[PDB]
Amino acid sequence: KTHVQLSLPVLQVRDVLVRGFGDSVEEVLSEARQHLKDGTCGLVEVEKGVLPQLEQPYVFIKRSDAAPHGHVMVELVAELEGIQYGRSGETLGVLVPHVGEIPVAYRKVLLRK
Repeated sequence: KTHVQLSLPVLQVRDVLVRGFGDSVEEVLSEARQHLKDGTCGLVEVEKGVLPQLEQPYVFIKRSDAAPHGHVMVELVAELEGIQYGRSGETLGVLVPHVGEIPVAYRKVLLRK
């Protein structure tokens, strides 16, 4: 399938134990896609002071369209020193590994895979 319905656990930035997916734009996108497939991916909602508490490169989910079955359609865009790799809509949040942190919510998304 080109798209996969996922429910992403929304984590508070100060709870997150593993604050990024790796060390290159290509690695963080690879790792983000593997974690999304394995159900081991969390979402941090971006507000003032969140991103400086996380590790670059960042992986964003961005709205790719204006929402089947409650699931907002999204795609991945990475960012490193102010340059983005990809072009998409509004940021739903930043992706991080999930290693058992208690979420505050779930975000239903349709991921272009």
